[PDB]
Amino acid sequence: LLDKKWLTFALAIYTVFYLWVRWYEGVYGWSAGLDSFAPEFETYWMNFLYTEIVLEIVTASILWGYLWKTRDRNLAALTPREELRRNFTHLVWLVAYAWAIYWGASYFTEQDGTWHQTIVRDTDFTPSHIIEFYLSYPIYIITGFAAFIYAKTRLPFFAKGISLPYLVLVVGPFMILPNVGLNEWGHTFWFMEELFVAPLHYGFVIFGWLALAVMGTLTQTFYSFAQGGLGQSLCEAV
Amino acid sequence: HGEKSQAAFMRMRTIHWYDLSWSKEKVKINETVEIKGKFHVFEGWPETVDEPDVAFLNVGMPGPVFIRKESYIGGQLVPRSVRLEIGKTYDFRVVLKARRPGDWHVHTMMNVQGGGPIIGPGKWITVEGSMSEFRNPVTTLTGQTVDLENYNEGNTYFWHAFWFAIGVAWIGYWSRRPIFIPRLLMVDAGRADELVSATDRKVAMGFLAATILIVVMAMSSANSKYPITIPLQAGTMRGMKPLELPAPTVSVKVEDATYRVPGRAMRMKLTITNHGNSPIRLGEFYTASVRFLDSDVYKDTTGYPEDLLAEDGLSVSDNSPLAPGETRTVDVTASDAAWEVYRLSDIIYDPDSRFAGLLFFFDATGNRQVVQIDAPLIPSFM
Amino acid sequence: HGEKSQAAFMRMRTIHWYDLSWSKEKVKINETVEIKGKFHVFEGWPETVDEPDVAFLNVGMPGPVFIRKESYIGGQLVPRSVRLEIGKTYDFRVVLKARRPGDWHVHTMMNVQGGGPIIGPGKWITVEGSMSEFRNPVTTLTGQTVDLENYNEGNTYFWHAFWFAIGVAWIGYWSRRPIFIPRLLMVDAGRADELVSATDRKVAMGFLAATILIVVMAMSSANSKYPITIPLQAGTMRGMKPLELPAPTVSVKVEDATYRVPGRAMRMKLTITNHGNSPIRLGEFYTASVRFLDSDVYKDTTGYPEDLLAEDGLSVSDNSPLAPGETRTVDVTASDAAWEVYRLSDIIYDPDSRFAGLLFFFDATGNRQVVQIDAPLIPSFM
Repeated sequence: LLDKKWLTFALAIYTVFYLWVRWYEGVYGWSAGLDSFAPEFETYWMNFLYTEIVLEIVTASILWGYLWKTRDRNLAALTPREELRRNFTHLVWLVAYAWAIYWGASYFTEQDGTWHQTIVRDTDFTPSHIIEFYLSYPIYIITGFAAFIYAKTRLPFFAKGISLPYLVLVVGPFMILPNVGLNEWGHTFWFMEELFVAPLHYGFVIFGWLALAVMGTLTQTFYSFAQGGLGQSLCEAV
Repeated sequence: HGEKSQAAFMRMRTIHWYDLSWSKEKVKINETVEIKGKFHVFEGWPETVDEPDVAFLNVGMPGPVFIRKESYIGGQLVPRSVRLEIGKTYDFRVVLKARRPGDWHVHTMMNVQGGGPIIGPGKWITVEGSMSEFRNPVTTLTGQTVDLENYNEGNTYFWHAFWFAIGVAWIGYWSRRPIFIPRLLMVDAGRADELVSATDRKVAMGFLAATILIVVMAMSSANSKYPITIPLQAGTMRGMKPLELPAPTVSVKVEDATYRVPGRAMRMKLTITNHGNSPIRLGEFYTASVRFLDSDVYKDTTGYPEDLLAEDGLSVSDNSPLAPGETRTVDVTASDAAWEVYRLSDIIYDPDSRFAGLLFFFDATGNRQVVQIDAPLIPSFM
Repeated sequence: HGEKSQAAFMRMRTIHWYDLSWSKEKVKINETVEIKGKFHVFEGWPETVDEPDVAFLNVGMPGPVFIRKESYIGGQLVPRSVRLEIGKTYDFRVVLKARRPGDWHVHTMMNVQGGGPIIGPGKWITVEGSMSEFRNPVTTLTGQTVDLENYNEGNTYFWHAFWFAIGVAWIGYWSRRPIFIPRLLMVDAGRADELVSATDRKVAMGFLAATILIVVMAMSSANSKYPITIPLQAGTMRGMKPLELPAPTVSVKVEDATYRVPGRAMRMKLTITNHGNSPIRLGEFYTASVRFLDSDVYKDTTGYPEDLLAEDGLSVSDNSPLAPGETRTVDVTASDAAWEVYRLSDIIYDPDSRFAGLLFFFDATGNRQVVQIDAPLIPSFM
């Protein structure tokens, strides 16, 4: 009844997973992860890559696949009682997104930042690259989409047309593929050194600012709460 | 670590490191290890690399597993960037204090301005002990002696916490009240402005005045303690003293130089011609940190990294003494797994198939002549 | 004026001016005053200053209180920019004609390309007379001799007035009528186009044709008188003849060099070592236009600016003759109010605490050796 600790899943699922990761690199950062031309890299680190990409395509196909088919067809008439329960679960999806972004855009990002300072890169595939770009980012993008779709398929208001701020919020993440990938790409001609002030990194900054579309998304979410028959009891009682 | 993946010809024709030496192979926390040697900036410096107008003498390690206590190019201490001059040879000396227990592959590298860390040979050095043992003491011109490991740590923390707390305090004050869906709607139908009132705007300026106040108080309080302070010292050191080398007595001419496709060896046809007056033999070809020796002629004692030293890697078609006045053409082959391991073989992907090295010649009584060669290096597949 | 506020180390390590001389201290309108001297571009030129690839030999005064009749670096007249070469020493000669009565502090300065006017010492020179006396005659390759003070003045004026008047004439023609609030409203409700008609659009093209006409008439009329004309001559002069200096016979080594915080003096510990063959003594340290002398050893006669000459500013711990072959370490102190007045003391705010000067040594029969020193200069507060 109402909004459960199905939420506690959402918070701990990343926390545990990513804390296992931080341990995992923590021990193989040094050991295998230093010299990429050693065969212990092609097993502890490269295989890790292929594993995750595959797992991501799959879970993405399953996760989006699931929700799009369990899209509520008879949305036209379902109670305000559930138009709340659902609105709340949607908010859990957003907490999961925001948490997922934290890890990607703050944690593993500025971590890679430190890593560059301490070893000259042997590949575009350092440990922290395997984790920052090809694990961390796909995850928060998948979470992103999930939420979007949940809202579109589960709640009226959001079922009517496309939310521009919500589209920007989930597509910005996805556009950071080359944006953050041009980091090392762009910086190679004029200056190969990974200077974060270089124009090559400006795409990451622009796509990072698309996270501010969360403000427009939350405004629309709270308007979906008010349309669903809420915000009138205690609001008027105030 | 980090060479290998970088362009093989960049590595051949950028900086040549030789007469490298390391005072110890195993060292206790807080102990010193001293790296010495020489480096030559190659006359045919690559276009893609800004000339070293502003270069920096760095150290190639996994972070501060050692701290650099001192560094010297020529006689001079080099904490800044420095202007090195193409063609010239210099002697450097890095002095490292050990800080983190472990096995470190320490390199000596150049921070070569516009594009490139120019990484020298790396040698494995082992630190034994506890990081908790490490001290980094420094005495100021101000009287006090401090430990750089922890100096000013608590201060940093305080001021960040304090300000952080105040940030929280501010959002905290507003968040005693409900935050979103009521305040949103109030703004909507009808006016807001019931949302904020007196008991609010007094606190607003409370904060505002309190903040400016604490900043200025704090600042001129920080000025009261610590009244003697300088700006960050910076700026490229010019006038680096280069090494005065005697004109070499041997001259060599590189006619064709080839490498086998899937291979581990580079052949070159040299005309060595011995001016000056003592029968000379060829003892080493140094190329990209990789050193190839004729052990019939020369033997490393400096403990040069084992993966880069090819003990009898270098074979000369005729390495008998070359008499003074005499001049001969000889076929030379530098061969060793290191050629594939450090990817000099990856020259086949480079846009400029030209190599560059140092040859070392030795006379009868064992004093040496260094000539430098460079030439196009051509693949052979069939 | 304008040094003093500029970075103390820039001023120390950029251009050294010495053997300065000024032919007169007081001068009548239309009279000449000639500045001579030498300057060395410091080998350790600062990074923040584009090398003098394109520099200009200027004069430091309040406008054309003098006009520069001639300027010479090496033998050559230098009206353009010129390429000076780091490390080299040159002799210059500026020749000034007086134009405005008064007291002028004239400096000799370098226009040093990418960031910086490099201002030399300034000397006070007095002009007596009337500006109405000044002439600046010049004879053309065209026959005529003109006065640059007023040449082409009336012409300039005419053409500006004429065109200006026509601009007025045009607004004038339209402003016989009412300008705003009726014309605005007419456009508004209903159409405009009653506002402009025939008697108007004839004048419009009257003006338009008249203008093109007068321009082209005027131009090929200006081409008829003045048929011989060149383009602005411009472009950096290369190949500046530097001065051929004999290798110095003394060599010095700067071990530590310090200055007191609130102070007026810089100490340095030099190892002077006298190669060449006559007992030598130290007579001057020149630093940033400021000249410090041991008057037991040397006396300025050139009338060097009084605020920059420290008559016995320089004291050597032992300034007895240094015998040939002998070599000694000595403590030297350059001391004078000028150190605080010209703000060399403002080195404490600079990001590069390194100084640079010229030392001048004199043998028994009074012929001199110039060595240049530079080194880090370190503060002491306690």
